Amino acid sequence: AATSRDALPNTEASGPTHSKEIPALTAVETGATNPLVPSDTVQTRHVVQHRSRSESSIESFFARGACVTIMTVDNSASTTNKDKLFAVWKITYKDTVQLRRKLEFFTYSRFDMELTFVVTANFTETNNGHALNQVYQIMYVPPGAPVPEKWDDYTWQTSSNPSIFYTYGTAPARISVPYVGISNAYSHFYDGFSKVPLKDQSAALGDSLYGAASLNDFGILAVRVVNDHNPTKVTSKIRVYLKPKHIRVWCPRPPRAVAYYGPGVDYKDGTLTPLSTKDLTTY
Amino acid sequence: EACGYSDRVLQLTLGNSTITTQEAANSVVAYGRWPEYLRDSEANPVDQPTEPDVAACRFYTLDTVSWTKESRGWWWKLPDALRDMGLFGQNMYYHYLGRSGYTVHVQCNASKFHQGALGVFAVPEMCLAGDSNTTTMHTSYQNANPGEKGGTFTGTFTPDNNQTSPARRFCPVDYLLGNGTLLGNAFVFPHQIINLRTNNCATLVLPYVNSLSIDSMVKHNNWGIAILPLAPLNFASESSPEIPITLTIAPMCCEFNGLRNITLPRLQ
Amino acid sequence: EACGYSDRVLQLTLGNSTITTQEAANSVVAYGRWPEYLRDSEANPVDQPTEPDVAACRFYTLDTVSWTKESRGWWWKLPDALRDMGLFGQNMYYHYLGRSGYTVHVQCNASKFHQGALGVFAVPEMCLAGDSNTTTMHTSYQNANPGEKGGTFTGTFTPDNNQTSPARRFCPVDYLLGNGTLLGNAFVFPHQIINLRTNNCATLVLPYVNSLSIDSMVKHNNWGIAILPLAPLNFASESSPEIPITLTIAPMCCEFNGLRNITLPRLQ
Amino acid sequence: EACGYSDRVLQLTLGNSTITTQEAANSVVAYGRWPEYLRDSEANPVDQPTEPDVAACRFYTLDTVSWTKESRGWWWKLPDALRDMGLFGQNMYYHYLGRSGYTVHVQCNASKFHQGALGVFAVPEMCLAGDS
Amino acid sequence: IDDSFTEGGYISVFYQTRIVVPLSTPREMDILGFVSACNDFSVRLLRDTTHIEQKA
Amino acid sequence: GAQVSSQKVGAHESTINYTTINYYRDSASNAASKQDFSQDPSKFTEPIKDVLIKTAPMLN
Amino acid sequence: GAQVSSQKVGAHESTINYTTINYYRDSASNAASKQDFSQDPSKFTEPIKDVLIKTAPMLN
Amino acid sequence: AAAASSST
Amino acid sequence: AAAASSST
Amino acid sequence: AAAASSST
Ligand SMILES: CCCCCCCCCCCCC/C=C\[C@H](O)[C@H](N)CO
Ligand SMILES: *C(=O)CCCCCCCCCCCCC
Ligand SMILES: *C(=O)CCCCCCCCCCCCC
Repeated sequence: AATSRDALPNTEASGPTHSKEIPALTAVETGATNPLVPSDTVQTRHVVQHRSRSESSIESFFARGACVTIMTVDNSASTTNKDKLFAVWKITYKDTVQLRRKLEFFTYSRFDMELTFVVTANFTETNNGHALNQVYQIMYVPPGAPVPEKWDDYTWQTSSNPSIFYTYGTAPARISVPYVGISNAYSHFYDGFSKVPLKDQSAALGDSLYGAASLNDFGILAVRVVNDHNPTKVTSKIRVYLKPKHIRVWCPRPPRAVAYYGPGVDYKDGTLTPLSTKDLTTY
Repeated sequence: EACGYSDRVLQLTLGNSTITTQEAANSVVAYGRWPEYLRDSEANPVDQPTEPDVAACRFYTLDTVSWTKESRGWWWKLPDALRDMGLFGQNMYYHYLGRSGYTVHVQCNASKFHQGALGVFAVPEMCLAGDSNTTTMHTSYQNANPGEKGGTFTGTFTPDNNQTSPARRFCPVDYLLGNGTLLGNAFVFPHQIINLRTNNCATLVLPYVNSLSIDSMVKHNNWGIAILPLAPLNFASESSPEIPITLTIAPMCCEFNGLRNITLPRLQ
Repeated sequence: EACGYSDRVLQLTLGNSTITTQEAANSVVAYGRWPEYLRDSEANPVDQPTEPDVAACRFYTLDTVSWTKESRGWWWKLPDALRDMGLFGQNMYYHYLGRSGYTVHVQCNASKFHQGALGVFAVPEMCLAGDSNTTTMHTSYQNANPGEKGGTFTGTFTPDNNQTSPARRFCPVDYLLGNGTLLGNAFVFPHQIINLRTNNCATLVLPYVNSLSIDSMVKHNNWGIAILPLAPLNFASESSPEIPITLTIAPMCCEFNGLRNITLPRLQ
Repeated sequence: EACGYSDRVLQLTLGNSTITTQEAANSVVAYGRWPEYLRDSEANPVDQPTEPDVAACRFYTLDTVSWTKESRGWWWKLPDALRDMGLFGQNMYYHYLGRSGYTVHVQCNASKFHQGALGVFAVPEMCLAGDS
Repeated sequence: IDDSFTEGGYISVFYQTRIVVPLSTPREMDILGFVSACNDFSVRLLRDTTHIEQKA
Repeated sequence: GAQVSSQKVGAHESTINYTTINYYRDSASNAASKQDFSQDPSKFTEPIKDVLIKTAPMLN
Repeated sequence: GAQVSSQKVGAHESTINYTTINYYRDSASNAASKQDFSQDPSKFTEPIKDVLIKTAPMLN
Repeated sequence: AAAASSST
Repeated sequence: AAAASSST
Repeated sequence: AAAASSST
């Protein structure tokens, strides 16, 4: 019944002591933390406490859109060696580091996802030509569906895949997604393999990446400029902001202390000395 | 207790095995959850489970290792460390799916004149870091699963460089818990400390933990047991003291699904 | 049955295994006793039993043998024939004591133009006669326990004579049921006949039978399965007809006592 | 049935025609809907319908075809296959509109020593592909 | 899709005894196989198929 | 279908309320309510089999 | 004229509802309710004149 | 209002 | 309306 | 509705 925004416990007045109760002495070997409060070791006055833990609840901690990727597309004329540029991104929270670090305070999580898209464009050449307002198509291609090979091939029909058609200059685009895991929770960490190497069968076949589960978790986002190309070249970038809503988390972990090095827990040489010099008896 | 009973003196019995201890520092139940069988509401595979009970839910003692002034630490993974342990290992390899909890009993006695402190940590999904700086997530299954003998921490990251034919193994630096986080914070994980002046054992009761109700035990380790010297071994004045550490572990409420022919893993 | 059902058509399911038959001659329950677990009133070893249930109480198919005009007969012993069968064999060798019942399903189909009759007999304590006339009760453990492949009857007693280094094996003459009694009377034992014009299978449900509540499965066989051609195989006009016989057996209500390290028998 | 009756043995009678079979594998009613006359709620043409009844709702046998090792299959369309069949075909050509259901009985016996399996399919709107 | 983490296992068929025919009977024959879903079967996350396309 | 709740008022100019209406069928579309519950840290701070009394010896 | 229905809640942060109002006279303008019914496959999976009992012989 | 608002 | 408007 | 609409 205690809610995240209820006030914290009042300090109670406490006086001198001379007894056999020994709050201060304990034994951490047990694995427990001594639940002491100030009135246990000093004389306290009475204080009516108003502060609350409202902003440090799990929802409140993650209630922010965070940048997870930048996608680059353009709108130039497809020509024999170079093609009009559409973009493909494998959905993940690990291409950037800030939200990744926050989620990894925990082993497992559950949440609905809110994706917000910020789209910006500019002129790449010291031309003078112009371009009429661009419409962008953001298609979700789930694992198994035909990935697009050309800015204009049949896959962009999206008969079943969800697509967003974004008009440049309008408010940033936004959609919501349910908890889509094939597990009962997302695993921030997976201590295992997706393949059992079998003696009887050749080694090359038995093999797989450490800590990786399905090769293609959540599929990809494919973005394109729907407009046919202008003579003038315009490059656009799509920044994706992710926010976990209605989130639950389990099994706390120590935070990442050294620079991320890849999608796993690996650390690179020369990045392993985080703490700095400070002497034992120096305030 | 006026009639005798105490925190420091315990008897544990599972199956045909009994453990006694006269110098415990209580017991820990991870996240306050005792091991249990899979409930119907949470069940997933529809076939009648195999439940080995006393045949598999008993105490298996692994190989005794030795603690010295130069030890940096040891690690094990579950169920991997028990893969060859009697009827537990057999039920494990005959089935596609399996789940288990564990009572972990770490044993290390010494004397009133020795000193030192071991941190015993039970880590859910203990993914460790590899030895390579040119490729990631590349430790091999064989290297990742030492079985009963476990692995060890090092005080120094030393990158495998034979690019032609890579070591493909973990390189777990002790102050980073082998995973890029500071050891000082590993206490947020279920743990106990064996401080030689206080106790000679650590006991942890570990529930089945995962994001699935049941999973592949051969492909996936649920728990990591990490033992690190928080305070180094020291005795009287001998420059080279040594004392043994013995690990005894019991599977608890374990059940298996998806019976077929036995899995014969390439472990070398 | 006006809604369809019949004696000749059965479905048996145990564990993850189902058998169907459209040409049965009913089923037999030996001595009218269905397999059961050991009762407290009759119990003897005081330790908590291991009960493998679906993991061991399922249908194991042994190697198909072949029936011809010259076949004199085949035999098997239980539990021996199942000693290497999955989790049943493992539970068997890890424990000192064990007990089990069995569903025995003998399979032999042919055609409306073939003829012949197999006698299928389940014999309690099927002690067979040895090959020696200079010493008795001397067949070796290895020779006595063929495992899954079983042994065979001969139409002629032919005495091992290499006295220096004896064969040390059984010499079971078919008309004497390999034990000095006339085959014509083996029908006092639980049995069925596979007569090719009538049925293509034999099904026998065998209770645990012994003078003890539980015993050493490695030392002692409770049941013998003897299959003998009561009427010889014959087809159309071919001088050399052949048809397969397949044995599928399921342990039933099996339980084990006295857990330790695995028994590694010298079987050669 | 204890008094004899079975799935494999049927008698069908429509009009002056009776079919017997001693080796059936039951009967199929497409989409579980038995043929019926047009209901007033669903009716469309306002004129008094012609309903030929026994004169047209009887069994017409078409030309027997022959199955061999090289046969790839056969097809027919309804009502087309019945366009020349007695008073059904006549009522069909005299009227602009018409509707009908059908009992289709395919017959193929052989012997306990033959083998083979024919798939018999009733396809709604069976548009077939051309040769060009 | 083919994927090790969510692999489903192996279906296989064997001779238990053998096919037996009399004389004047064919010694080879065919079996046909069918698959269907049970009442506990479901699917999710709608997507486009790869079993049709429109190259140009 | 409107849902009325009260704001925990910070700096003041009776209880003040705000109103919410869900426009979409899918609960994933819903905003976050922030009406969350707190729990006690015991399972992490005191995961020991025998309940601890802070005034008594942790080890006896 | 507002219509209130409940969402089948997926991942949680009582029953939650959403609200709908039709703005147009033509029912073709209405969004899809998704409040759909299931039927049993019988008419396709078992279109046989005689009801089948799965434990008995399909052919007798 | 009672009628109104229909509810399901 | 009474029901509906739920209040907290 | 009565309650909820507060009025001042
Ligand atoms: C038109 C836009 C549609 C966008 C659809 C996105 C659907 C896919 C959601 C991605 C789910 C990612 C959740 C994050 C990662 C997992 O937590 C970890 N790898 C652990 O399982
Ligand atoms: C419960 O919701 C009954 C009261 C409705 C109040 C007016 C709602 C304002 C317009 C909501 C339309 C919903 C859009 C999907
Ligand atoms: C039933 O609808 C009575 C309650 C009306 C609630 C307010 C409706 C919100 C504005 C709707 C205008 C309709 C636009 C065509």
